[PDB]
Amino acid sequence: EAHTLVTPEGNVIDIQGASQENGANAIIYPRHGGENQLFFIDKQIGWIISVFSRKALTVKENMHDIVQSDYCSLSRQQWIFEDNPDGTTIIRCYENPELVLSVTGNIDKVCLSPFTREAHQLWRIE
Amino acid sequence: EAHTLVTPEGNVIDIQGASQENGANAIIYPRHGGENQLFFIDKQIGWIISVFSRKALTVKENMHDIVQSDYCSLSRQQWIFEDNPDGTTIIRCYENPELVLSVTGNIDKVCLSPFTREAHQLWRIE
Repeated sequence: EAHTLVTPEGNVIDIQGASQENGANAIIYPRHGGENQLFFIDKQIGWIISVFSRKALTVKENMHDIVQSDYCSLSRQQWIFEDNPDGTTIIRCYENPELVLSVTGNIDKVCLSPFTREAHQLWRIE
Repeated sequence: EAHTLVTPEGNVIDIQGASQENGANAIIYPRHGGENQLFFIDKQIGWIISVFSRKALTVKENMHDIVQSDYCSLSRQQWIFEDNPDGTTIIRCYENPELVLSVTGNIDKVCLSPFTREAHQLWRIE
């Protein structure tokens, strides 16, 4: 079933432009419930797949930028989900689990950053 | 969400040995309901993924043998589902849609075969 990934402010991860193309950015955007803000999650595989494009959230080779791309079982496309008692989830890069799904300074783009329990590193998966 | 793929004789596609490894064979086996006889199907992307191993049904480069393997967005890992009025389904290889999921001579193993509407090319997805 499809999930939305929600920041503390109530905005959500969003595939920019509702693109179906490889390399499209994962951004932060106001909630509208469209399929480019919905994701399938498989904890056994570790993947996070855009419902609209069927492409996987992918860490680029620089280990910071996040895009969607065709899934090819890369460690940079696999995630470890660490649940917290308050219902949030830390989403850790399988290749380097110190690095977790985070947001940029503007809080408008998803990126990878070292875990400091910063507020926007604690995602709500609904 | 999990499906069984059933032959006319009532047997099912089965990942041999309940293996979790790349290269394990897709065989025909009597139904026992275990997870190595269950598959996720995403018609949008086209894959068929073993519930137990989370690996994708894959046509080998020889365009005949069917194994499970890590999904890599290969056309040999994508399928076209053609439904018939009788409730059966022809499962066509995206890379070469004349070739369809079929059974070997002694009803032993899954393979690809040119579509002729032979009885074992008509699957019941349950």
